[PDB]
Amino acid sequence: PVNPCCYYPCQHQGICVRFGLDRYQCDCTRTGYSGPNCTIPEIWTWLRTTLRPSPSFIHFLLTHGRWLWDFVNATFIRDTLMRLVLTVRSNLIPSPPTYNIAHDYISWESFSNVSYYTRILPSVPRDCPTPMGTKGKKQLPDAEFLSRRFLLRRKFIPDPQGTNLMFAFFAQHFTHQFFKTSGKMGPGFTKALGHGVDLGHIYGDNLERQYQLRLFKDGKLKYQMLNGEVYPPSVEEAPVLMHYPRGIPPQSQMAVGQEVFGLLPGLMLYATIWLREHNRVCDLLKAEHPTWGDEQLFQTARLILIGETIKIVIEEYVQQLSGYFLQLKFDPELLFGAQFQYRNRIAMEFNQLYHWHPLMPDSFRVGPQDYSYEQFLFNTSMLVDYGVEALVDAFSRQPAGRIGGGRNIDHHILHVAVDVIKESRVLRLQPFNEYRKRFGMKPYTSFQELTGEKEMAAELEELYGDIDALEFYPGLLLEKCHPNSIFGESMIEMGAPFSLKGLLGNPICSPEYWKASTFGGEVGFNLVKTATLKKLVCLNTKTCPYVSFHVPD
Amino acid sequence: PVNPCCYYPCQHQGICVRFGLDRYQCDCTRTGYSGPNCTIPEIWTWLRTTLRPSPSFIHFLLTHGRWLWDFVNATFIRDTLMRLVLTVRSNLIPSPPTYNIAHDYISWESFSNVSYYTRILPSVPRDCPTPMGTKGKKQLPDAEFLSRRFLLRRKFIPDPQGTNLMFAFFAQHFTHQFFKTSGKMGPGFTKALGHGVDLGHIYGDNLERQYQLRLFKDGKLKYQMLNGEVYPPSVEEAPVLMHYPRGIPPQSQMAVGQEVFGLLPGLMLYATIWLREHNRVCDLLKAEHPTWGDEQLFQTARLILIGETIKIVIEEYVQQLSGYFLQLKFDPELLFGAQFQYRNRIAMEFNQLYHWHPLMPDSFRVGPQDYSYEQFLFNTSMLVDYGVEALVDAFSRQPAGRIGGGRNIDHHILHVAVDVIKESRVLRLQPFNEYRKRFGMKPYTSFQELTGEKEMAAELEELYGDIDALEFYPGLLLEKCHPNSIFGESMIEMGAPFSLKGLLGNPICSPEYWKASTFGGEVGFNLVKTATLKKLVCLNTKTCPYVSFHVPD
Ligand SMILES: *[C@@H]1O[C@H](CO)[C@@H](O[C@@H]2O[C@H](CO)[C@@H](O[C@@H]3O[C@H](CO[C@@H]4O[C@H](CO)[C@@H](O)[C@H](O[C@H]5O[C@H](CO)[C@@H](O)[C@H](O)[C@@H]5O)[C@@H]4O)[C@@H](O)[C@H](O)[C@@H]3O)[C@H](O)[C@H]2NC(C)=O)[C@H](O)[C@H]1NC(C)=O
Ligand SMILES: *[C@@H]1O[C@H](CO)[C@@H](O[C@@H]2O[C@H](CO)[C@@H](O[C@@H]3O[C@H](CO[C@@H]4O[C@H](CO)[C@@H](O)[C@H](O[C@H]5O[C@H](CO)[C@@H](O)[C@H](O)[C@@H]5O)[C@@H]4O)[C@@H](O)[C@H](O)[C@@H]3O)[C@H](O)[C@H]2NC(C)=O)[C@H](O)[C@H]1NC(C)=O
Ligand code: COH
Ligand code: COH
Ligand SMILES: *[C@@H]1O[C@H](CO)[C@@H](O[C@@H]2O[C@H](CO)[C@@H](O)[C@H](O)[C@H]2NC(C)=O)[C@H](O)[C@H]1NC(C)=O
Ligand SMILES: *[C@@H]1O[C@H](CO)[C@@H](O[C@@H]2O[C@H](CO)[C@@H](O)[C@H](O)[C@H]2NC(C)=O)[C@H](O)[C@H]1NC(C)=O
Ligand SMILES: *[C@@H]1O[C@H](CO)[C@@H](O[C@H]2O[C@H](CO)[C@@H](O)[C@H](O)[C@H]2NC(C)=O)[C@H](O)[C@H]1NC(C)=O
Ligand SMILES: *[C@@H]1O[C@H](CO)[C@@H](O[C@H]2O[C@H](CO)[C@@H](O)[C@H](O)[C@H]2NC(C)=O)[C@H](O)[C@H]1NC(C)=O
Ligand SMILES: CCCCC/C=C\C/C=C\CCCCCCCC(=O)O
Ligand SMILES: CCCCC/C=C\C/C=C\CCCCCCCC(=O)O
Ligand SMILES: CCCCCCCCO[C@@H]1O[C@H](CO)[C@@H](O)[C@H](O)[C@H]1O
Ligand SMILES: CCCCCCCCO[C@@H]1O[C@H](CO)[C@@H](O)[C@H](O)[C@H]1O
Ligand SMILES: CCCCCCCCO[C@@H]1O[C@H](CO)[C@@H](O)[C@H](O)[C@H]1O
Ligand SMILES: CCCCCCCCO[C@@H]1O[C@H](CO)[C@@H](O)[C@H](O)[C@H]1O
Ligand SMILES: OC[C@H]1O[C@@H](O)[C@H](O)[C@@H](O)[C@@H]1O
Ligand SMILES: OC[C@H]1O[C@@H](O)[C@H](O)[C@@H](O)[C@@H]1O
Repeated sequence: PVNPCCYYPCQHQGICVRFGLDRYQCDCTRTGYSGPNCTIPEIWTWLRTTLRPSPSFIHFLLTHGRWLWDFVNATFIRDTLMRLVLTVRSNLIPSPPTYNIAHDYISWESFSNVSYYTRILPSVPRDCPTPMGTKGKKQLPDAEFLSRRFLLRRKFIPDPQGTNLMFAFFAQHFTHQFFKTSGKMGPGFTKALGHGVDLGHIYGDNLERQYQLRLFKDGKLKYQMLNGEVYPPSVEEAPVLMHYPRGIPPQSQMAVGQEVFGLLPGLMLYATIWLREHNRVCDLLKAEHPTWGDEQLFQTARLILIGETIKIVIEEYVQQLSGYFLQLKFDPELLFGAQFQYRNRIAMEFNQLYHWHPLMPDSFRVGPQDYSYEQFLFNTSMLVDYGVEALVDAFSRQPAGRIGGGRNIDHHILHVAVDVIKESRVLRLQPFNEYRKRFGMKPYTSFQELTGEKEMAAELEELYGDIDALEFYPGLLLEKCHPNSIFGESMIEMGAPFSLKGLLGNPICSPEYWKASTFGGEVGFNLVKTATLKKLVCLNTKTCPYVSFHVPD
Repeated sequence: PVNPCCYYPCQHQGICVRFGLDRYQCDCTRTGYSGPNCTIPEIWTWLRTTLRPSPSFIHFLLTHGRWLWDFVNATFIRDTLMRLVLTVRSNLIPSPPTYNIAHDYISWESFSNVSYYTRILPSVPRDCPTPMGTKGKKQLPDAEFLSRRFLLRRKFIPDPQGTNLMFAFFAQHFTHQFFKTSGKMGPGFTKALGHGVDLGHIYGDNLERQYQLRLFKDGKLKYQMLNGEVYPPSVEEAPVLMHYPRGIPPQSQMAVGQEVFGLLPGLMLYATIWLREHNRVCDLLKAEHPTWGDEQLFQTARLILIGETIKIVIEEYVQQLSGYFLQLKFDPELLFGAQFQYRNRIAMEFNQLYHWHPLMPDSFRVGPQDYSYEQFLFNTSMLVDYGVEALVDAFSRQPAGRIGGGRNIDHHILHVAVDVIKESRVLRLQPFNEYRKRFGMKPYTSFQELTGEKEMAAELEELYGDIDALEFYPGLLLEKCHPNSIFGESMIEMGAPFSLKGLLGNPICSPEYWKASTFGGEVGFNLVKTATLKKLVCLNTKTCPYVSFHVPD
């Protein structure tokens, strides 16, 4: 007897539950609807859903009124929107968290075992007809094929939005503090507990590793002068795990906090920048608090980075991405009047979704030189040869690639893409259209509609046989982008919620923590309140190069 | 130069912070006050603090209007108060949590290292003149002396409030799921992570131990028929740690979830009762969901106990304790309109405070027999010899001891008391009066005032030299009780906040979780909504004995 929940009869976030041998029931509790499948709108929901404009429309206003916006920007109407932006977006992420790779239901285990990534939608029942549930073919497209055929870059397509490489890496770096899938435990698990912006990719993810990195003096971190400039320490001083290739594990084999940060200069660059910051903070703190110990100078300075980070990530990172005229803003107080849980738990869908590998170029331009992946990957001196000033200047100038539209992932890393598709299936993530709903959108009625064109569209149907069958990662990357956008609708509408629920759900953002005493002094609080990419750099370098999340000119 | 924060210059929860070599500053942020030490009430605080009646007064109304209360009880005015009761009481507990045994400031470490118990007030600076800070003698009273002289029971003083032993144990049992100080790590640390009502004293506190206890079939737990009645399994089947004395580790050496539950029949009794429940729940669930696996039948049934527990603990446990005419009530929805964090973290002060050892009798009456501690402690067959029905009936009839008033802890366990006093000092908990403030009360101006009498009072002063110097545990137990109360003012006013913040801050209490689907079915939800002590027993026994949290007649 077919598992009814295989059809996903419940609507609007109604919980599907098997009763007896062949029946089911939806728990439409607090879903705003009632009825067998949560299909009958309560008096207000009805009002709500009739007056609610399309997401497509909002993205429009947000990206057009270049006069009305400068006005809105200069007035309170700004925080109003920001506050609105937040609350509404974050309301879509269950918290306390729901299910994981092991439980398609609420459980104490799911709640407390920080190891499991968490999922938004349950998984595709292990007993459903098709791999996606009801519709599709008894076999999903060969992921190796799908990759090359639709995600493989032909000619490099740059981000119309002007994004650069200085951004591309910051992105990669930044995301690796919460995305750390444990190979040992397998997909659906993570080493990066904490699940947020704890910078456990600087201070490592365990107390020891931290201690191995901590110079237990002046709250500072270990480091080593090369060329007269500051850099991270090598394992010989910072005796901690890494993944540098078997070759020269002594010198140039720097310790950082994120195991894999030796594998690319980009990551290491930032690693250096932050470390040089932390210690910089300590120098400031210690002058304000001579009577202070080490443990303090450390923890306090930490929080000052968990702040600075959350600030730049919002008023600069997401700003660029958005393409909004509305000037996003980070002010924890905007939620002090709302019902918000200051707690996060990274999800698998969020993980998948953030696989923006196509941002990567073809080669890497550094002034006149032009390193190829071979010269770049695992290189180990570019950083010290060239220098932060110079390297940053070089990334802040080379365009990054459009993330959506399809076919723009360089071939070298195209393997990642395939794995995600393979992993997803292991994870048993519901179909693209299913996630469209859960994130307040309408399911696409055809590939022709999904993709703005007709070619891929037609061929994809030939493959999945039914648009519903379509999968998560592929749909996201193969969806048509908003005009001149770095990517399409589904990315923003599924990303921002995960993205903000996580940014603001950081304890330091709570009323309890958001005090100038938590950053010991007013000086600390300001560093947080006035952080900038331009300052995260030029305040830790000899000279001030060009740095931004977008190309100049 | 004396560490200024040694005087506790900041008021109303203002954070004290050292600046330079000899100065300090208070962070009166969101404290309702402003000024050098948070001593100048904002316009409303002033209104608030002038119109706010004394706690002594409230306890009065709550304990007198036996007509107006039956009326309030029969109307909505009930939930209004309940909601009021909650929110206000819970607002006094910082969340996300603040400090721990290692940090007297906010830190990422403090936030995430679930191992550290957390503290409400920072600790007494390791560089202050007196052990308590400013006032007192360079040496605290000899804890062994203090014990015998003021906490040692002379003549057994029963709880005027009518409390019985059926309650005394439930209490002990129940509290040991969140109070588990790790001897290895020392004071200020805990094995019981989760920090709440997760029943990790039934299902143990680690996945393995759980699995060793789990009968991986029908979601049920292992057990063994003795006399035809159900009991927990012995290590031989449930190969898990315990602490039964080196003697007969095979039979009668039952596994439970809480290492130390073999050490007293009382604890084991309850252990049996709950287990017999869980499996009982499973039987109900499995009939409603034949198509269900084991992992589910398990987790679901669990939550149904995390519910039932939180229900009884509130509408019966705290009810008895309170002595209120207001009929306390458990309905998670009452907070769905408030700003509440569904997260808890047990504190050291809460731990200390809950050391209600004087509830314990002199001997233990069981029908005509009358076991003494020697026959009772570590006994190992009383339970199976006598039986749940009978044993419960026997506890529900023997009075428990008044908790406050001083001098009423039986001699056998009087050692615990001394340790707490010794531990506290290791912990460096601020003075009694200091905690009085933090919990919205006025500091006592004399021992004569603390204690309703004159004898102890006079002698205690001779000891501490200054009422301020007075300590936490002693003050709590030596404070005069409200007339006919089981204990005094400070206990309720410091306990309820910790107690409720914890009860309601349970994830299952959130809007997200509080659905009938989380307890799979309506049947589950009702078991939670209608749990009773009388039912936790008589629905898992052959006959229905006398059971209540208070003596009959
Ligand atoms: C978060 O959640 C993950 C799980 O999803 C946790 O990691 C996993 O943890 C489990 C259990 O700790 C582990 O178990 C695997 O299952 C094997 C099966 O074990 C056998 O079958 C039962 C189960 O107990 C027993 O009856 C068997 O008999 C044994 O009984 C004796 C009693 O002392 C044993 O001493 C003797 O060995 C005997 O055989 C037997 O145990 C288990 O044996 C095997 O070790 C295996 O590991 C998973 O492998 C863990 N790993 C993962 C990623 O799944 C993780 O710990 C959780 N995080 C936290 C912090 O809680
Ligand atoms: C919650 O918080 C508690 C701490 O409050 C955690 O438990 C404690 O964890 C610490 C660190 O893991 C542990 O450390 C103790 O300190 C000893 C000092 O170590 C030496 O001094 C420094 C510190 O790293 C090093 O420079 C020394 O040199 C070493 O460097 C080599 C590098 O590989 C080493 O291999 C070699 O040994 C060399 O000596 C040296 O390490 C430490 O050595 C000792 O082991 C000791 O344990 C505490 O003891 C832990 N226990 C407690 C209760 O305090 C707990 O883990 C946290 N919980 C979680 C989950 O995070
Ligand atoms: C938007 C962020 C971002 C960027 C710019 C990026 C850029 C690059 C890059 C360019 C120099 C290379 C060679 C790689 C190479 C890899 N990446 Co990423 N990755 C990124 C986010 C991720 C994530 C997320 C994972 C999955 C594992 C995890 O961390 O949980 C990942 C995994 C991988 C893996 C392991 C297998 C797999 O999961 O498919 C390889 C190899 N990569 N990555
Ligand atoms: C109100 C609950 C309660 C009760 C009724 C109770 C009843 C009894 C009892 C009567 C039969 C005996 C013989 C003991 C004996 C002990 N108890 Co308690 N204890 C209780 C709550 C605690 C707590 C809390 C601790 C501290 C350790 C922990 O669990 O964190 C404790 C600790 C102890 C210790 C270890 C040393 C110490 O911390 O002082 C002994 C021995 N006991 N206890
Ligand atoms: C790693 O990067 C360095 C640059 O820091 C590479 O060396 C440069 O190579 C180019 C041509 O490939 C020369 O024209 C530059 O003069 C070199 N820089 C210097 C002074 O060394 C190096 O080849 C890279 N190694 C790898 C792994 O390919
Ligand atoms: C443990 O408890 C049992 C009761 O279950 C004790 O045995 C009883 O002892 C009394 C007198 O002490 C006798 O009058 C009862 O008849 C006994 N019950 C039976 C039938 O065994 C036993 O003595 C206790 N053991 C310890 C540790 O003292
Ligand atoms: C609720 O969801 C079910 C599940 O798809 C809907 O479908 C069932 O009933 C339909 C009405 O005739 C049939 O077309 C389907 O065969 C049948 N399928 C299943 C899985 O039971 C049901 O109609 C929905 N009800 C509402 C209110 O739309
Ligand atoms: C704020 O707290 C300090 C700390 O006790 C108060 O005391 C300081 O100033 C007093 C005023 O003369 C002196 O009596 C104390 O010697 C001095 N002690 C310290 C620790 O500095 C201070 O007066 C308080 N201010 C207010 C507004 O009451
Ligand atoms: C969990 C830590 C933070 C993780 C997220 C960080 C960056 C996320 C990347 C992209 C987010 C969505 C992109 C579009 C933003 C739209 C903003 C809005 O319209 O609201
Ligand atoms: C953390 C899990 C729950 C821990 C607490 C359980 C029981 C606590 C014991 C006593 C609490 C305070 C006693 C007085 C109650 C007054 C109620 C009120 O006036 O508000
Ligand atoms: C026009 C923008 C007004 C201020 C922000 C309103 C909320 C924006 O945020 C998001 O907008 C999406 C539409 O694109 C909706 O689908 C989301 O539910 C909503 O949270
Ligand atoms: C500010 C102008 C646009 C506002 C309308 C955004 C659409 C409302 O957003 C909806 O809010 C519900 C909250 O009850 C969520 O449960 C829904 O999933 C979400 O789509
Ligand atoms: C008279 C009771 C009215 C309904 C409950 C009001 C809040 C009760 O709760 C508590 O009462 C104490 C007084 O004893 C106060 O000190 C606490 O701050 C308050 O939270
Ligand atoms: C319902 C009748 C009694 C209500 C008055 C209770 C006294 C108010 O309670 C106060 O509330 C503050 C919230 O801003 C807390 O910070 C204080 O610590 C607390 O004592
Ligand atoms: O994208 C769909 C369209 O929705 C409409 O509401 C807007 O006016 C258009 O600007 C937008 O392109
Ligand atoms: O306890 C102090 C006293 O406070 C007064 O407000 C009440 O009317 C008394 O009943 C109470 O005993």
